[PDB]
Amino acid sequence: PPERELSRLRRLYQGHLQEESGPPPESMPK
Amino acid sequence: LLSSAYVDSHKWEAREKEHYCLADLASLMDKTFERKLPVSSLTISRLIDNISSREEIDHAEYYLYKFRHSPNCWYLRNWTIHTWIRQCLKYDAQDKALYTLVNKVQYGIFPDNFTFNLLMDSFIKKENYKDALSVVFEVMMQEAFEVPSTQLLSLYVLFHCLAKKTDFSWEEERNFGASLLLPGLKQKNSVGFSSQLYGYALLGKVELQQGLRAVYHNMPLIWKPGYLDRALQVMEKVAASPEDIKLCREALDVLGAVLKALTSKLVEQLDIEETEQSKLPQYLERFKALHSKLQALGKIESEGLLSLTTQLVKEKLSTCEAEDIATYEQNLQQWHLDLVQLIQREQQQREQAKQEYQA
Amino acid sequence: VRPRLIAELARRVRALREQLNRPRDSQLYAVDYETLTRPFSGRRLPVRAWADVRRESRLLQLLGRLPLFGLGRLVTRKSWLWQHDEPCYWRLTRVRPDYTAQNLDHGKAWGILTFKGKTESEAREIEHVMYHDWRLVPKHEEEAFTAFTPAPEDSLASVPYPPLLRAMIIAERQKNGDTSTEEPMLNVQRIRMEPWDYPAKQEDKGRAKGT
Amino acid sequence: KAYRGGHLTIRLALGGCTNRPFYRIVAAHNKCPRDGRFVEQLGSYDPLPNSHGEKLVALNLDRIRHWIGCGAHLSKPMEKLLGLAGFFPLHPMMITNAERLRRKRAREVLLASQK
Repeated sequence: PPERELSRLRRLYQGHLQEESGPPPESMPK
Repeated sequence: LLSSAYVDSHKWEAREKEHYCLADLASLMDKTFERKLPVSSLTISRLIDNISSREEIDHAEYYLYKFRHSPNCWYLRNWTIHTWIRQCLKYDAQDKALYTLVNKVQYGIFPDNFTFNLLMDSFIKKENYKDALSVVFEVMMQEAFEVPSTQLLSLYVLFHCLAKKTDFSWEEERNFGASLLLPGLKQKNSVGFSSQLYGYALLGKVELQQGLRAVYHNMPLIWKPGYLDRALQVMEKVAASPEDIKLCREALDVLGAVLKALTSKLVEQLDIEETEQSKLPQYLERFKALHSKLQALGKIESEGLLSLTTQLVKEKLSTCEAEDIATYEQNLQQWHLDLVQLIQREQQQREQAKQEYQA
Repeated sequence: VRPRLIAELARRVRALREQLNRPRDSQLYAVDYETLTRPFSGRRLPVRAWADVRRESRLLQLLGRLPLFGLGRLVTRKSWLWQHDEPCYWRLTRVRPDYTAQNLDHGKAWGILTFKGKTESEAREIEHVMYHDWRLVPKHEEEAFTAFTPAPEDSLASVPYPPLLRAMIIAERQKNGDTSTEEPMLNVQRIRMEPWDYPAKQEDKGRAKGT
Repeated sequence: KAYRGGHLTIRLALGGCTNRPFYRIVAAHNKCPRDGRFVEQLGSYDPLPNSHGEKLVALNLDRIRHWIGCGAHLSKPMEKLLGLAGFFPLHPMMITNAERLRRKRAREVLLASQK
């Protein structure tokens, strides 16, 4: 997502956030 | 500050009035309320028209309160509000008019600009500048700066009060800043721009010290940060403005003092946007640069704000008053027409009811 | 069939007593700000609302301080301001205040909606009037607040069919003799995806029953 | 029987025995019991791998299309089954759960490497 939308969500959910997740692995890790 | 012609109550005194005893109308409305039925706007109009004493002011205040808390609260007419203020002025009851205006939610008193001017000028003639300031703040809360006479009177009162004020509570800063910004935006002269600058400086101080919610909450102000930037933009606008426009040295000194003092709960702003507390140093640098630029361009006025506003008032208030008096006469005529239509409707309904009852 | 008349009598009496003992908005939508519960029913508000309930204003908390209850003025919502960058607001056309309220801070409202810069044709009832989420647009800011340049809203007109359904469509085509090679496509231009926070129909919404 | 409101929905009714589940894909009123009255049986689903290592799903696609075209809803497991069959798009949560499992397995692999 764009950084602006991530910041909008971070404002919407102040104090109730988890660590941001990046892109997932391209394949299933073996 | 207003002429006797503007304040003259003769033409309102000459309005066609149908006479009643206030006690009778009061008892009729008491019965209506006891039966949990709606009261007509004509009935409250008749009660307010028939105040003949200072104690009838006390009774009419109670019945205005009762009407506001009734199903037909919306239908309280403009002529009724005007008559209420006129009666309060007539029977030496300005405190009651001010009380109802302050608690407008409880009483439904929303005056037009003519009526605001009447109340404010009564307070000004009696040199009761505290109550005049209260009336100005009520005008600000109602956003009723659409008439030049009100703008000029409010600016005069505000600068008069600020000329002798040292201790500022943040609520007082907020009220003063809003009340100077709103009429300052409608006046395209040196006084208007200086008022814009001064009000933006005050609101920016309030924002930086207390937060933006303290500024916009329950105020006729926007929820966007950057009031100090808007003050700097006013300075920039004056720089590129014609020759006649200038900025008072006092407004610039106030902005400089605010910046010098500033440079020495839910989060409403996105974390990617820069805060104002971090842009303070750049605001200070911009202020110094623009101040030098204006001083070079000769766009700084050495006259005080109160004197300049007095001079502008003396120049413009006469023509503003002429326009206002013309509109007031038009309003009185339209009100007379509407009132006679209401009376005719009531009479027709009553006669038809009698015709039905005769069967 | 032996008649059951007590049932009809009770139904009619209950209907009359419900229509005559209607709870008013000042009673239904009052809130205790210390505990954040509805005194009428005792139920607590959801956690995600708590902060707003203590910071924001109800719509008629704003409209009761205006002449004519603010007809023709523009009102927006805090949630809209946070969520959307395009202007979202109501232009008020009719207001029915709850006169029983001590401060006339409860009631109903009608208006014309502009959501994300798109104005509707007709005026309808406003929902969530009792929410603590409302802000009043200043008159001197309206021109700046209302300004909106409609961006080009070019979205997908068609999408592929799901794999098995596409395979079945092609197989049926080849069975019926058609040998054309154009891919089957689902047209999605007539399916407009409405944002979940778009104002709903308040006229179709129910009301809390007295108790 | 007249239910207050309600609608038809295509869902999974559970039969079989203890520790041996089996599902019938049925179109039924949402207010009806899980294993109770239904309008039509639209298929079956055996979640236990058979001797060939297969989970057998039967879908009456013609009747499923008919009932969807008559206003029937779908339960989330049925939507996921139809996505797996290729009849529907993959449900968003299959994708999201796959991504979550990928991340979890990546964390486990990183733990092994760190050790």
